[PDB]
Amino acid sequence: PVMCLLANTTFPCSQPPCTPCCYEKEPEETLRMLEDNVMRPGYYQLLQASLTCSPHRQRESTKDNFNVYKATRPYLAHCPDCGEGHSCHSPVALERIRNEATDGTLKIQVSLQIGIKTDDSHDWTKLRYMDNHMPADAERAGLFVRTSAPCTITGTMGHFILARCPKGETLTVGFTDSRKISHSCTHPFHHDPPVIGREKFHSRPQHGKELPCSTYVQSTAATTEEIEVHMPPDTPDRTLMSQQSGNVKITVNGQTVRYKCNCGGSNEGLTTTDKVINNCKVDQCHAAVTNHKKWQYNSPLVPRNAELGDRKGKIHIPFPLANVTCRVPKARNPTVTYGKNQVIMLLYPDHPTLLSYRNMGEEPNYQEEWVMHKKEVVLTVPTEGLEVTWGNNEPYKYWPQ
Amino acid sequence: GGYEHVTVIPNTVGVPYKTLVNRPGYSPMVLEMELLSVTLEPTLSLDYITCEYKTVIPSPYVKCCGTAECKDKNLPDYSCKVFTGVYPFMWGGAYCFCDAENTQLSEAHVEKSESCKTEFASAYRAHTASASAKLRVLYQGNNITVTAYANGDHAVTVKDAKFIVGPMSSAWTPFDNKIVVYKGDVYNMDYPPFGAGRPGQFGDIQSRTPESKDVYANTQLVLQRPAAGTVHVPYSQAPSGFKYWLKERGASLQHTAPFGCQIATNPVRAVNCAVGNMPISIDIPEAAFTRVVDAPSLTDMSCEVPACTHSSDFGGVAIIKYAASKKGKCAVHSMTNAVTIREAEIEVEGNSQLQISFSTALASAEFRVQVCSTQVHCAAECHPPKDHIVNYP
Ligand SMILES: *[C@@H]1O[C@H](CO)[C@@H](O[C@@H]2O[C@H](CO)[C@@H](O)[C@H](O)[C@H]2NC(C)=O)[C@H](O)[C@H]1NC(C)=O
Ligand SMILES: *[C@@H]1O[C@H](CO)[C@@H](O[C@H]2O[C@H](CO)[C@@H](O)[C@H](O)[C@H]2NC(C)=O)[C@H](O)[C@H]1NC(C)=O
Ligand SMILES: *[C@@H]1O[C@H](CO)[C@@H](O)[C@H](O)[C@H]1NC(C)=O
Repeated sequence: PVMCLLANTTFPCSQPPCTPCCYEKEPEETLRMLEDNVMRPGYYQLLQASLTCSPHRQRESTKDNFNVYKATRPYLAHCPDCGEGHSCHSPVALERIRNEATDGTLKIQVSLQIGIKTDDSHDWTKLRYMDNHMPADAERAGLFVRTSAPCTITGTMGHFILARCPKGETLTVGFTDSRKISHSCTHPFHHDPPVIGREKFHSRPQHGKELPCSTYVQSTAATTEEIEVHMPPDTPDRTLMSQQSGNVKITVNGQTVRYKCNCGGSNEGLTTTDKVINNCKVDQCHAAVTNHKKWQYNSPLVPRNAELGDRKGKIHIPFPLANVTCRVPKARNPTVTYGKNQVIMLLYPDHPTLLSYRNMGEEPNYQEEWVMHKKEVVLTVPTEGLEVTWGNNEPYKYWPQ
Repeated sequence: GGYEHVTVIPNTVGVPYKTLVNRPGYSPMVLEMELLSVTLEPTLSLDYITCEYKTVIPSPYVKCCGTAECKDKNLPDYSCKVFTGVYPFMWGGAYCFCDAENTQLSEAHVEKSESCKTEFASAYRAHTASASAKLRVLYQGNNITVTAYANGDHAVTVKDAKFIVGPMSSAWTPFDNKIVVYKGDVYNMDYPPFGAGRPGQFGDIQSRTPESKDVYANTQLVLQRPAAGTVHVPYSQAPSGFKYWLKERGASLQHTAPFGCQIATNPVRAVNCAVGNMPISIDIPEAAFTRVVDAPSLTDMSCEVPACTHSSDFGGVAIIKYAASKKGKCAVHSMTNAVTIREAEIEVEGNSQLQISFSTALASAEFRVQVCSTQVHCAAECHPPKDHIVNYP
């Protein structure tokens, strides 16, 4: 039995008392409960049950409809280059670029959410981004990734993009909104992935030498890797305040607004209803909409919520890094001629091919060179023997007669 | 009550060696021995593992109209700084009500990256390797495989024949006291001890075990003042030491090791290091032998060499005529060390002839062939081969 905590009580993680539709009923309370169990071993059992909605007023069961995106949201964050070198509050802000995959695949994290609509429904042809105060829908086709030239996007899900990029010094992620306006974010990133094996090739072969390599799996499933999430900070909005003749009028519009004025009387407060600040000017006041019903990635580009302390949750992420196999081509066997304690090879590489050799005695004297084009190599074969490795081929061994 | 045959072969894999077993009063026996593999497996003691680090940076604490306070947190490379006079902006305007007296608390720490389970290098303390050998023996017309420790103590019995392999003439190993393992590659490296790793170098992050919760970190992490009206956590840090080592490691032991060593992992071992010789002890059982009287007697022997080429392989052909007393199996062996015969045993019957394959380096090869208990002289004029270089030992 795995146990979770709620205020002064303990309960089974998979069975919170709020069920069914914990989040739909009380969004703030559900997220607060999840944050209180972040360190508990049964946190993911609680996350699954709390973010699943199978209501009573329904014929069928939707007990497998766990959707983490009902609690999370796309956001606006700092980007140093939104185009032409100018910084902006970007709806496609770059968070982190991961390049641990030896196959060259890049795992990119952005402020928007791909494959999710504003109503939380999953749709691969759609994308959701933060448009001013409210999230909006955009096309997946308009999404692009580029370094020095365009990238091949291999997978997209939520805040994550998988891409195969050519050599570059910057990384750009962009999209086209509903109003046909292009939005992009550029970060300095040195991309020049190392060679898998001993041959620098362009296209992936169907057959070849099986070599160990790592990749970010194209599986949409989120089971191993994770990110930290928390409630967003107060969202500043000047449009909430208006000048009522010669005073300040704060219109909430069915929202929870935190206000503060540089005037006397009831100048501050967390209001759910409309408030008026008499003998005050609109410039002397600060107004912001609170977000206690939603979760957001623990972004260093967004400020922390001042009200709550170190309160945080965690969510599983798609495309984890995994050990796989990479197929590499084997360079064609060279034309070999012999001489007294000497081997002559006529190398004809189709791409950069690594040539290495060593003596099979006490003094190996290891030597290596990357063969770019047609080159004749003269090698001395000692009495002990000579071992020659030409690209991804198995080592050739030579001995004198 | 068998017979112990003791011989010494060079520690070279893929070379068949012929040994003549001569038990007094018993017909000679020819045994073919070939080393299939020689494994040197060192005892490993894991010091730590290293991988790419992760700089954990949460949302900065922007205290509007107040002063934030940094506290000492027991986390690897924990960095905390409170910046005064900040006025950050969000899309809809200023985040703080106050013009002055706003502070930003920037905090960061280092931990293992999500990649550490998949992409990692292990630091091992390698000591006193146990030598093992796989030997193919052509015994009684059949190939038998003997796997034994080459210490001269481990007795392995196959078909009643007791085998004692070693001790190795050379105690040489391609592995140093300290080694580093990355996937299928092994490196001789005097790696920094745990808690001594340098920034941007191998060991900038150190984890005793891959499951370890607490890690050592020395990445030179320094937090910087954020840009005017900008919410972000700028910092300076030395790049991943593991990522740097991956490109700076050079060629692994499989490519650099002397004596043609092959290097394998899971477990870490040196395979087919052609160094020194290997003594072999075979306690051949009583039943395997045939008495001289019970074996055919050969007379009127003559040898003719119609074709010979002096090379590393069996380039010589010899036709030996004989007069056998009875039908039976006879052992074939060269009495001259400069010539070696491919055949170990042939069937004889009366006034007939046998064909053997021989290898020699001599242009004028004069050698004696012992078929059963009778010797025959072979005169051979061997010619040079087409190639000065060959692809077999
Ligand atoms: C947790 O605290 C609650 C509320 O203070 C306790 O429940 C109340 O207890 C009083 C006094 O016994 C009752 O009169 C109320 O009717 C209770 N309310 C509810 C909603 O249960 C509760 O006992 C505490 N939980 C534990 C496990 O000790
Ligand atoms: C015992 O083992 C040896 C070595 O594998 C066998 O020898 C030969 O086997 C094949 C015969 O055509 C060839 O493909 C090999 O090149 C050859 N090797 C050598 C070193 O001569 C031999 O046949 C085996 N004998 C039995 C009885 O199984
Ligand atoms: C990944 O590595 C593990 C050993 O840690 C092994 O069990 C597994 O089969 C590997 N998977 C692939 C696809 O190579």
